[PDB]
Amino acid sequence: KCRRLKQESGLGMIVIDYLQLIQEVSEISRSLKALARELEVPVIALSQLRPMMSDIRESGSIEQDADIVAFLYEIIIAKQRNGPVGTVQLAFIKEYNKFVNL
Amino acid sequence: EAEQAVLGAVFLDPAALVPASEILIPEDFYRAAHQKIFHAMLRVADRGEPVDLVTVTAELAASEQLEEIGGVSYLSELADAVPTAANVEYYARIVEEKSVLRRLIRTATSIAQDGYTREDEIDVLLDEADRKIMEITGIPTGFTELDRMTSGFQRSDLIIVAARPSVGKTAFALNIAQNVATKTNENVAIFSLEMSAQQLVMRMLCAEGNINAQNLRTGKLTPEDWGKLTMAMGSLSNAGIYIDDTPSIRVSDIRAKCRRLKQESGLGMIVIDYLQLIQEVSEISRSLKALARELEVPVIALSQLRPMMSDIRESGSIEQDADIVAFLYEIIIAKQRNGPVGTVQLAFIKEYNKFVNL
Amino acid sequence: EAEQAVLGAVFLDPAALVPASEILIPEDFYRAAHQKIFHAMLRVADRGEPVDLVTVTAELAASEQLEEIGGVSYLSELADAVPTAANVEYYARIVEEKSVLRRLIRTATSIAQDGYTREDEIDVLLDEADRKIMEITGIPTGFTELDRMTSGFQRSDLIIVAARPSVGKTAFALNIAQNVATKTNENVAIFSLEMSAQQLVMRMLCAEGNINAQNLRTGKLTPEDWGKLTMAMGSLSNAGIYIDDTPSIRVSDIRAKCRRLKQESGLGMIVIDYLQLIQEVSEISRSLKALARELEVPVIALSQLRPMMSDIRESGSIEQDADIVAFLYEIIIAKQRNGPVGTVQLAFIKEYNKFVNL
Amino acid sequence: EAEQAVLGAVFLDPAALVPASEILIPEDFYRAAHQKIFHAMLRVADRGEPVDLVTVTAELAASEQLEEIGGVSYLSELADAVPTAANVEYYARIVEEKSVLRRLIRTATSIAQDGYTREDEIDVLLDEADRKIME
Amino acid sequence: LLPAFQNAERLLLAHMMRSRDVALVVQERIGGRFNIEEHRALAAYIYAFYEEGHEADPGALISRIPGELQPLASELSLLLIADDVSEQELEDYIRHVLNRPKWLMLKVKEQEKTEAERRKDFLTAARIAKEMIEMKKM
Repeated sequence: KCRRLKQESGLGMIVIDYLQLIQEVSEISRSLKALARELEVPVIALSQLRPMMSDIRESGSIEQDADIVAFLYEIIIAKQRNGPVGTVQLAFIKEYNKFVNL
Repeated sequence: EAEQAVLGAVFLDPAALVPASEILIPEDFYRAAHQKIFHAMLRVADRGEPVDLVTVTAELAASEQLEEIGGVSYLSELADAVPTAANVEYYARIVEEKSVLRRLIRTATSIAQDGYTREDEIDVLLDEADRKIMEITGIPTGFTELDRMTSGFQRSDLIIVAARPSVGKTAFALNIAQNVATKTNENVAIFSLEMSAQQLVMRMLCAEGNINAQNLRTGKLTPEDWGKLTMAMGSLSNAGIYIDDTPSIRVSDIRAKCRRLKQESGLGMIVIDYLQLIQEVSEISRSLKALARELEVPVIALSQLRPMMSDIRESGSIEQDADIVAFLYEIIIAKQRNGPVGTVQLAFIKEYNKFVNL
Repeated sequence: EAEQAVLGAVFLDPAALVPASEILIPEDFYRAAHQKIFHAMLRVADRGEPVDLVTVTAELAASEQLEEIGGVSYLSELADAVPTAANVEYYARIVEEKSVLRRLIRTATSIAQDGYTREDEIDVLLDEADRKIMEITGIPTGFTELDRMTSGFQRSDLIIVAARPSVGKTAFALNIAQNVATKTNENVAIFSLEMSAQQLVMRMLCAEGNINAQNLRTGKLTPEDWGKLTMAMGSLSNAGIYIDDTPSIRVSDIRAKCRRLKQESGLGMIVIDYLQLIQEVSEISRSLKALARELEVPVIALSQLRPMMSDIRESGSIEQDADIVAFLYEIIIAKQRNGPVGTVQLAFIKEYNKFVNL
Repeated sequence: EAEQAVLGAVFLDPAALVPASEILIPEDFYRAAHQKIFHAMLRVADRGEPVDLVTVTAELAASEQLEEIGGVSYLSELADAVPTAANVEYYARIVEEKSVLRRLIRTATSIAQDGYTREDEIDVLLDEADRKIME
Repeated sequence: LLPAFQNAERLLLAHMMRSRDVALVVQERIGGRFNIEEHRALAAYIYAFYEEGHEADPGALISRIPGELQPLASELSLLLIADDVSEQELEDYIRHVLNRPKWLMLKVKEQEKTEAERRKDFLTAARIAKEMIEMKKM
């Protein structure tokens, strides 16, 4: 579905709602990386598990396919290959359901 | 065919005879003509004098089975037919095996044949049934006294360094790679199957400018850390390190990438990150040895398992292919062909992630 | 004919069935007909009910082989023919014998037939060829108060020494082997499946000349160490130790090698390094006991697992084959057939790697 | 043709086997006879021992396909026929490719064949058609 | 299936016919000196060719080339080759061709071994044979 859209309109992002709910997961992680690569577009997989690495890792690879692993807690960018690793902090409204700058 | 090979190889080396005779007596040979030759071959060795085409054709003639074999024609046939005598032993083993098989069959058939003619016995029949059936050079390492036992690291040798998880096997290989790159003028190739390419770099940036408690990881540094990385970055900048972190790669690809780098820039070391993780292992070990020999470059394969030999052996060959097998514990060089076997002791810092001299 | 006698005599006594069944199973009978009968005969006995003409004819009928034998006519033929039931047992022995002969032939013919179809194996063929065909006293220990409870180590006993990893079971068996070699005049055979044959040697060189902190491993020695190895080497240079570090070997090869050594030089002890590592274990235990029995030599089989009996027992028999079961913890002789059972206490050096008296 | 070259060059070098087996498994060879040889070839290398005319003819005979190939005659033909062992790898690449093409053909033919017998599936048909074409 | 040297002779032609840069190297090293008549005459035709300053391609060669050479020189230009002969490839082929007269040789002393054997001069035939092993080792 993402492939067809690219050629007809454009495409810049794929935001998949949660991976643990797609239909072993290490074989899906592998495919989503290849999907990002083939389409030259950032794929944003959402995942379900403090937090830290071994919370998701113990449930299907992912760790070595995803080149950037974000955590919501604070936005913890615990792994990225562009460069830095640390905590970015965001505010959250609720009533409006927004995440906002600081 | 295997039989002809042994005989033929003797007329060639003929120090081929020594291992041939360790393994075979004449009777192991199915053909009599071969029995007669191999016996005469030995009968000559028992002086004397030595053993060559002429001298054997002579002994055969003297005990008059020369034409009872082939002529000299068949002796020349054996000779002129076999290309190589680096097998023999062999060859020897093959014939030895098939001899044993004949001996099984004979003593087994003799039991059945004997099953109808006694009867009578049962107990002699059954007992004489078990009774019958039971019959510095080199490439400097950086580390002073490692160099001495080894003299390098040298070209065409596969070096396998094994250690249990988190003893420092990677951190040890890295420091070799690094010393070779920064101190000599010789390109090193690193395949880091496990850890990412850039997570590897810091681990050898740290190892240099003696950087890190402060820490590179946890964001901010001191004016001492900064003014340090700069020189460390600078000194490692001109080094000859090439890193490949490709997830998990087949041998043919390690070999292909290394082959291309040799002709374009130089090469002096291949340091593959862990074997057990490349993609049975006995077939890989073989291929790494051959890789080292082709490229006239020492290949450093890291491996995962006290320690001692049978810790890795029980998981894929390696033992007979690797010509130097190091253990991290103390660096135990448990096998090497250059010469010595023993323990060289290194210090290890941690904070800086360095292995250092003593 | 003897087959008909047994069957017959059962119809007669018919307490005749009991000795018949102690010596025969249905399969021992050559004719199927009798197999069927003898089985039915037993199957009626497993109530029941008892066993006689009508009651068997009725079991045969039930499982519908009545007419597949004779009729009742053949059962009666058997019944009326037999003049007495004081033989049976017999008769039984005759049929049992001729049964064994058919099995002999079968398993022997299966070997020849198997000789051509493998080739390929030789070693599997030669092993499943024995397997198929098979179907103070003493010697002093060196250690004063181990000798007393045991009086040896004596000839035809299998001694199993068990202990958790790194308690010292190897270092214990090695000192036994050493004392027996250096102090008596009796050849010892060691199989060191795990550790190499030369990493074994310094472990008993250290054990003697009280050598090593300095250390043999870590290169250089003091004049006291040198002047020490020289006698340690010297003293151990005349001992009757034989080693075989062959990676991991099958029983038949321990047995074959030990056999050849007995006739050519002597032999007094077989010290196998660990059992769990030889190549179900109940079937090996069995073979080790027989080995000891055949060679009139104490076999010391080391084992891997507080301790007590059920720690090893749960993993392959052993218990009923070994006649003395030692534990290293304290040396706990938990089972022995010579006499006493209790705890002997030994000191352990470490630096020198010795077990010593007290 | 390329097939005979690889086999031949092994008998010749026979360090030729290392790169040939890095690129080919027995199944890459179209002719059975060659499959059997190359397998034997490897099965001998798995000790061992090394690999050459007699040692291989011996493995073939042991597992009884010696005369199921050529004889020793076809082994010797291959050995004597090959002039050099600096290609092999090759040769290997060619055989590897024609292997790839056959596998394409097969899995593709399998889809077409499968097109008439399901119908039924469409979606299993179209999914196990990428799954099959991606391998 | 064809013996080695012959395939080497063959393949060498296939290459020089296709690349006149190779043909220059073959000329200083091999005459020929090629071992088969057909291969000699062709070699001659190949060598000349470019000494006419001639560009290079078989479409030009196979058109040259008496006509009794053509059914052979045609089926060599179609053989099977990567265009690019490895450094050693050439040295391996050339070695075969060049040391062929040497094999064709030892069958001369071969006929002297068997003749000595027939007059029962056993130990002399052995010496000849032990000599052949030496030449064969080369």
